[PDB]
Amino acid sequence: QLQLVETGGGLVQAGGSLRLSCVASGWFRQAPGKEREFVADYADSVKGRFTISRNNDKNTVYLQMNNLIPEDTAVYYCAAGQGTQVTVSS
Amino acid sequence: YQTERFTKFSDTLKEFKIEQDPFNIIREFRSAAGQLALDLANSGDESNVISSKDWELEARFWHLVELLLVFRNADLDLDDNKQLYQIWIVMVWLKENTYVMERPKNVPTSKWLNSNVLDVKDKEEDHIFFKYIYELILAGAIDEALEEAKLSDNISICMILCGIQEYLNPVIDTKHSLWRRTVYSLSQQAGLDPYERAIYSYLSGAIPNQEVLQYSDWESDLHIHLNQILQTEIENYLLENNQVGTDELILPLPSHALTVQEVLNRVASRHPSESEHPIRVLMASVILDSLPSVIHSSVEMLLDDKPYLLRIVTHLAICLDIINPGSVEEVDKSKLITTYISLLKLQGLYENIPIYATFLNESDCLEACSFILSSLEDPQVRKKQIETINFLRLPASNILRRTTQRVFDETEQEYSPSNEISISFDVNNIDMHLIYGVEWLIEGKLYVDAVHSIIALSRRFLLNGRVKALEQFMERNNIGEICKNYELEKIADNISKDENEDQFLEEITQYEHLIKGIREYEEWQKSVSLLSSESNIPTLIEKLQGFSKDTFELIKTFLVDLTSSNFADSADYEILYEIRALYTPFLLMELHKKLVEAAKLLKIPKFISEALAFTSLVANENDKIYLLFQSSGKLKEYLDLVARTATLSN
Amino acid sequence: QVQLVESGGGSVQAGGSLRLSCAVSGWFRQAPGQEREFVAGYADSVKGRFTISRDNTVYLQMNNLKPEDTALYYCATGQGTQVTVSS
Amino acid sequence: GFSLDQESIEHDLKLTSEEIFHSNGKYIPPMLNTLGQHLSVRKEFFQNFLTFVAKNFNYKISPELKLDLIEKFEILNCCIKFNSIIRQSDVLNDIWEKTLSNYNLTQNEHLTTKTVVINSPDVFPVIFKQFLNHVVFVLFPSQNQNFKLNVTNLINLCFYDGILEEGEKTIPWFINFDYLNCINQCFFDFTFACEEEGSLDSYKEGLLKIVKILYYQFNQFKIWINTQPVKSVNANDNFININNLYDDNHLDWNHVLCKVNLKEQCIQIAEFYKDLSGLVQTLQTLDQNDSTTVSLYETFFNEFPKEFSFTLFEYLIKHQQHDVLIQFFQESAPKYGHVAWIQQILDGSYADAMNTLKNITVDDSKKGESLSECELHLNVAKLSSINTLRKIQYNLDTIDAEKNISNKLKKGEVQICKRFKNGSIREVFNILVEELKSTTVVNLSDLVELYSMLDDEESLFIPLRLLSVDGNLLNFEVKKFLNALVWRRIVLLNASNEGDKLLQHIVKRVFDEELPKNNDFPLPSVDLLCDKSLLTPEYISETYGRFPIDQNAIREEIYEEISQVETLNSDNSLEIKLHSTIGSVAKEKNYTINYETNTVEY
Repeated sequence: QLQLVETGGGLVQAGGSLRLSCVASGWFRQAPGKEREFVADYADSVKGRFTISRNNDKNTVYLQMNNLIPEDTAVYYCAAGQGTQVTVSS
Repeated sequence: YQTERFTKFSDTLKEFKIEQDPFNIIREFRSAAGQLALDLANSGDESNVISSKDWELEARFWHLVELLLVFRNADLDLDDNKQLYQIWIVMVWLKENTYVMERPKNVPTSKWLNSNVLDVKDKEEDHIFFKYIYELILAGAIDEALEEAKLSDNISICMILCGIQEYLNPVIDTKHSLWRRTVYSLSQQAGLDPYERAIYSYLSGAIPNQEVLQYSDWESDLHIHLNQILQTEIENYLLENNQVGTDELILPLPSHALTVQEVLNRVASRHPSESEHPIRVLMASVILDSLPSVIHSSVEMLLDDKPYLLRIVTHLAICLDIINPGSVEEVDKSKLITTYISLLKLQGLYENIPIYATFLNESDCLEACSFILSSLEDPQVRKKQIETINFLRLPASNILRRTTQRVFDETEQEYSPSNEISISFDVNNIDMHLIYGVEWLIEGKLYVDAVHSIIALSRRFLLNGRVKALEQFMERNNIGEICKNYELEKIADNISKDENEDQFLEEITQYEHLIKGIREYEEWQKSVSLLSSESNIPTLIEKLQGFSKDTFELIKTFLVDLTSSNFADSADYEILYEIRALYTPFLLMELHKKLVEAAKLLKIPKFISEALAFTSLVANENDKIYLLFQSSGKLKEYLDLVARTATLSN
Repeated sequence: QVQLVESGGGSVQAGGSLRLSCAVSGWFRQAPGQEREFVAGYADSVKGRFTISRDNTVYLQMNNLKPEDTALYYCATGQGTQVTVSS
Repeated sequence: GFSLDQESIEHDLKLTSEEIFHSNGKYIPPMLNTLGQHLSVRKEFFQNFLTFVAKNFNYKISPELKLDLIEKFEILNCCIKFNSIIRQSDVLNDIWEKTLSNYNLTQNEHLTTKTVVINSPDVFPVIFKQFLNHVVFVLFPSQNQNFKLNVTNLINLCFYDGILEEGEKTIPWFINFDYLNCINQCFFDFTFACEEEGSLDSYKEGLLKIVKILYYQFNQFKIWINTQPVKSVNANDNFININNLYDDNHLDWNHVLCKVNLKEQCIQIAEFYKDLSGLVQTLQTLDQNDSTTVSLYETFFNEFPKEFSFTLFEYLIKHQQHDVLIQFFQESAPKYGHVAWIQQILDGSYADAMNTLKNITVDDSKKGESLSECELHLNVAKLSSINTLRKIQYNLDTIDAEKNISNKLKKGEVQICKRFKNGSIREVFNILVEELKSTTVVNLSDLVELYSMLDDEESLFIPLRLLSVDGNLLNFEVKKFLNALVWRRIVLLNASNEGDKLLQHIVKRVFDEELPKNNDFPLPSVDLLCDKSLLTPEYISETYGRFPIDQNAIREEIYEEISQVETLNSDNSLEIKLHSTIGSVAKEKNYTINYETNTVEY
């Protein structure tokens, strides 16, 4: 029963920032209706705006999202997660 | 939702069509098979895993196929070896999506608690932590193996993690030629657990003992040939480069890498009861692109079947024809467009648009567009859903024409009994569906090709009950379109406008006149003994029945004869001569039918007699009522029906 | 460069059994005079008596052999192996 | 010889028996009263002896002559018993006897009536007939119950003379005359009781009639068998004369009265009488033609029973289509008349074709209700598909003409032919109004005569169209006389309507409808119109034979109608007045004058 605790999601405005922290108790996205697509290698729709980082030798993943738009409002899941909602209002 | 697997697939396809960015047709395939295997494992009965195991494997294959189609196509002109890159695409799906046992519970605090001083259960607790670490490293868990190696006081395994981290810094570069020959010699030394003995050979590209492979699954079994080719292709190119030197070399390595087919000849031979499963052997055909070679081979041994395979092979071609134009075989394409529309019978109500994305030639020609004329019967839901998918004009003129001409050959047996009765219940139950395809095609310009279908069934009535009278009621259920066909007819140019507009207007007058006589004859027969003793209302109603009939006869005789005599289109005249000759005798008996029921009142005797006696007398000036007896055979019938008035009127 | 090596052919009595092995190295049948026909899917004349199996290897267990099966058998993905059944 | 000597001894016994049947020497006449009963019982007993002794003993017609001589004395004896009942009635009998008295004294002197019954009292039937003739003013004069209560006794007295014929084993002119003159008065009985009927009261005299019908039946059905036997035996028809006159007239009148009596009867009584008495098969059948019911129970059994009824076949001609084809129309009967349209018989039937040809040829004489034949001539033409062209022309012309004529007539669109005034010579106006009012123009026989009536020029114009279309029937003389009368009416109207404007529409209507090409229409002329060479008494009596007016009046009317024009045509102006007109009209039209025969060409 290895777990994946994700936190940091929330509701921001168009142009705001967020910081998703993922601690593996032991980054893909899914929009409302579409299929799970990979976000972070970087997706073509988030290259230059999202930054990924990892602690060397540890099982932790941080995603800093700057310049958020209404096309990034979805549920983010972790993979190596239950899901964390990240909405951006227009 | 979950039950309708096909419906979910259709929705993904529809979204792509609306957009018409091309790699999204297969990515949606990962959201269907996943939620299915999740809906049988999140909550419910545990025995549903016998069917959820089929969904737990159909979703990992769609992940492996998404990296192979984007590498051989999306070659952007950004800032060498194109066949060696397939090994990396095989390692991503072989490492991320693998089985991993969780961390062991009840880990001992200190070491050797039961204490050759250790019991038999001590080397097992040491091998238990040895197998928990020997598995995480094979799946790419460095981030986890690095912490796992430090956590269990398992420092004996950390010396190779950086050696791999040093081998990972050399792989990103794309000396260590001597370090590859020491671990292989370390695999020949005695004194090692079975799990650690297989870990030293897997990283270098060697084959360990068969006792460690017995446990190994035939699916995993494929990583043996994958790591050997990498250890040999780098030593070959590494050898070619010779960036270590001859001295740096110690032992000769099998630098002769084989192909995929020589490796597949051994993975399906070690554990064939599961390595040749129908959902795992599809990855070799993606490297060969032979679509109809795995499904058309299960239709010959009918003496001794899998719906998940037909939905993927057919969905592949709509993408294969799109990924590379004509990548799917043209014979296989039309064979996949036909096998899909036929197998989609239980779900054919919603997929009446997804089959148009790969129209190709089965849709431009009258091939895949004639099957819809077999289900469109009564429900108005499927008739309106086909209006989308950007299909109209000639396709609407080829589905409506294939709907009325394909049932005309089945009524050929309805023209043989020219002098007997027949079974007309099927015609009175299937031709009703033969008028909804034209009534739904509300096109004022495509009205000439369908307005003659009813008149083409007047001769199938023959004697006894007539089918045109019931057909006249189907047209009354959708009249008013005559106003839409008369206004739209003055939009397109026509040369023979003096004969095409006169036949449609005359047929509507005779049919409406026919539908009126049928309802007038149904109200007098349903009268029977109406009004009871108060026949005063009948004394005026029967008077109206006897006037409306004596007028209807002289009027129906003038509508059929209004076709004049000599006309070029005499084929339309030889067919209407019998229907006019068949509506004559039924009228004289209705007045005489007031001598069986209205004979209790001596009032229809002196009236209905002379009214029907002269009905043949004046039927001798307009060319002797033509010869309606010559077109039906009813001559002595008129001679006896009227002759009976000589024993009642006197 | 590739093909098939086959082994296991021979001469048996009517009703006996043989085991054709075929591997790539390093089913069809032809009677004398007639044209080559596919054996194993399975032909109608061998269904229930011949069993095909595969681990690029293919084995054909021929049980209840009859004189009509006397032919040269060839592997395909071979040079031919004679299988003769005497009445 | 021996049978003649025995017959002589029997005749002497018969004379003494006649005296003994009316008076007997041994008995004391003074004792009691007139022993007519004993005088009769004596001869009655002696009759049993005569029968038992003369067992067989038949020679030629001597036994039949003796059996006939028996009824000369046995029948009279049953009258005095009525007298006894009449002696119970007294006042009637005394008034009767006294009347009889005067009768004899006026008829044969002999001291009025003395009830000695000398010479067998044969005059008893003559007295009975005189009394029956006087009862039509004496009792018809008296109430039905009175005369009804009276006639019952005479009925019961007469009905006692048939039980002796079945007792003598019954197997000459005297036998035919023994009871035949009484038929001259028997017919005065039933009516006298039946005319009163239930005396205008049925709910109480139904039984009074049911108790009396027996006497009428027994009189009629028995007296009727004597005629045909006497007639076949006597063969008087030759002489015939007063015997036949009485006989045959009485026979017809009795057939009329026996059938109504058969109708007014109790259930199956006439049916039994029809079977019992083989006579008046038609009157029997009239009672039997489903008078009671159409029930298949009794009717099929009565029907099937006829068997040898050839006569029944004539029954079907009363007023169907039963009797198992009944050999078609009773072997197609004889002259069908209207039954001929029925003789279609679900077949083309050549006779049925001749039948409508017979319907036109039967419109020739005393016909009616042509709308049948009119629709049935068209119908028979349809059934068929020389005579065909003639039939088509007859159908078309007669039908269209009768229709237009009845319409215009009943319509009265054209008010009147002005010239006629107060002339007997022509009641054709009233005859034609009557014809048009009913019976499909009363079959419309005088199609010729119809056109003669002219009231508006438009109504008069058509005639020559029928004349040039279907005028292949009458003689040339008849057709020319028609055309001449027409032209004469035209001239009399055109000289009056200033300008002679009547011909200017007809000369155009005859050429715009193309009548000369399909009709060799003879050209009218002064000589053609003033042509009295076709005026003969035979043609007059043939054409105007319906109206029973003197032919002299019609001849005078026709001579005046001809001479008016013969005098008005001064210098023969009419000639030019026609020639110029017709020739100016038929000029631009494909028409030329054929002065060789006074016709029109092209």
